[PDB]
Amino acid sequence: HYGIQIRSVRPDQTSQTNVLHYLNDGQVTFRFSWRKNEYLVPVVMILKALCHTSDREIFDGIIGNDVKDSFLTDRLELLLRGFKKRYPHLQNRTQVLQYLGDKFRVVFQASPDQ
Amino acid sequence: SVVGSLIFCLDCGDLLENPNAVLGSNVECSQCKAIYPKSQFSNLKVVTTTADDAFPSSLRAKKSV
Amino acid sequence: RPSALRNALGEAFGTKKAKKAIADLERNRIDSDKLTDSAIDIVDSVRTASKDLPTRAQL
Ligand SMILES: [Zn+2]
Repeated sequence: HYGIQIRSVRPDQTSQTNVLHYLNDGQVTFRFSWRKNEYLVPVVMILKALCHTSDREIFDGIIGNDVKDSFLTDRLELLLRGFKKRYPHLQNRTQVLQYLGDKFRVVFQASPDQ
Repeated sequence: SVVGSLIFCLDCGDLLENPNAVLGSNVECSQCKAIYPKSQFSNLKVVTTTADDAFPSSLRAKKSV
Repeated sequence: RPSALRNALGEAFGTKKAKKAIADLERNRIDSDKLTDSAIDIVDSVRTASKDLPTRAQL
């Protein structure tokens, strides 16, 4: 049931719903709507798609100085090991972005060119 | 260094192969090719507890003096 | 492009994934050549029950 709902707006007062579900597995799922349809994206795909980085930056960004709390530490350990075990072939931003452009080509309707 | 059961490279900080799943004397990185540590690391271990929420009892309410 | 839609599907949902997988079990080829000639024989049984169409040109 644990979910971060957020309503991301643009400067023309349009918006877009973005939902973050906690899983019982170790991943965090992402809902976003598009043209009376939604999708589910693992969040570390989005994280390494924004910027090339290391996992230590993710550790320093989420939990910070709260390193004795081994609960969230083991959650993040689940997240990183499950991400780089489920698809270890993705090791920069460009591979993941072209993976996204292949997975999301025939619905945004820019397919014959871009 | 190692933080709990989490360790990364001292230069690139990438996630590494499990030292309790390797066969060699070192740990090879998933992106670079470096050797850290020499496998004589302080062993992978954590200390975890409960949260004083998941265990309900009237005996717990007796501790609310 | 239907296979590209299925590639977006298999990552996309769990209800539309199941719905279009049922549709793919529904999609599969409903005619083979031995079945074609057997259905030709069944259309000969439709000749037996040929309630004839109106001539739609002079009547
Ligand atoms: Zn490294």
